[PDB]
Amino acid sequence: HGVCWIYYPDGGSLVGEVNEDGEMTGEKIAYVYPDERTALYGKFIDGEMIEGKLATLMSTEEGRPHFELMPGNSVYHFDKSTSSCISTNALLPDPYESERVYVAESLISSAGEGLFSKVAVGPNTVMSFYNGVRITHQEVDSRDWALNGNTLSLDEETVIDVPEPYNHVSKYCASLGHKANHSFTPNCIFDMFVHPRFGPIKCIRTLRAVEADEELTVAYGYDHSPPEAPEWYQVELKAFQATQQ
Amino acid sequence: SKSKDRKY
Ligand SMILES: Nc1ncnc2c1ncn2[C@@H]1O[C@H](CSCC[C@H](N)C(=O)O)[C@@H](O)[C@H]1O
Repeated sequence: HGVCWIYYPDGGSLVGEVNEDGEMTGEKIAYVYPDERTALYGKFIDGEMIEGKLATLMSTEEGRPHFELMPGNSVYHFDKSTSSCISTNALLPDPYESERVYVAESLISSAGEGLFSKVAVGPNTVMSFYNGVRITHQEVDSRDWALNGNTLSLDEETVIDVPEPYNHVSKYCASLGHKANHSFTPNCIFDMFVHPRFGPIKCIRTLRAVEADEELTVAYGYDHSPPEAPEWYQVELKAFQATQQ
Repeated sequence: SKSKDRKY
């Protein structure tokens, strides 16, 4: 047998020998992150990760990936959030994200914490994942802005949220996308991402090269002509507007 | 929409 690779639009992939029905089912299946090097390798059923052990893709020979397992016992499984459960392992970090970003005090005035790059990367680089509980637009839109600091629209049916107390990294650090602050001149964008542990979510992707220890920012993209937005954003929107005559 | 990144 040969081997099949199935890529998502985001650059991640599933790879392995498929079974008789072309399904990613077996004991030597892997999800490979968009760096084409960090991998979760092990038991999958029809492409769902049952037990993925942290591995590094070392080479590919005739299309077949050759992995080395990382030391430790870092194991992961498909664990999609619900409306009330953000994660079965809130303190288990994503191994790809952990190498790319860290949380620290923001450089933006009075903005609390922010998300920073650990290393220099090029444009179009996935940096961080925005997982959270999955609730409805009705609930979010019909409640006060003070509850809506971390809400992210996923699609026409679902909003992802990281509600208190999970907005503190001491309580939740499985993903960190909710820590990226807003800018009207951002260095990153949100993009759809299909994650083997979190399921369909969004990620933070650079739109240009970024330096080590640079703060990562995204345009929150609130509706300016409904501005349906929190106060700090309205205050900052007028400034942005001033800057370009 | 009181959430980040909604498509209008
Ligand atoms: N450009 C900006 N100016 C001021 N506050 C900002 C900002 N971008 C983000 N924030 C703050 O960050 C929140 C969204 S979540 C971003 C992470 C947050 N700073 C934290 O420490 O957890 C907002 O409710 C607002 O408090």
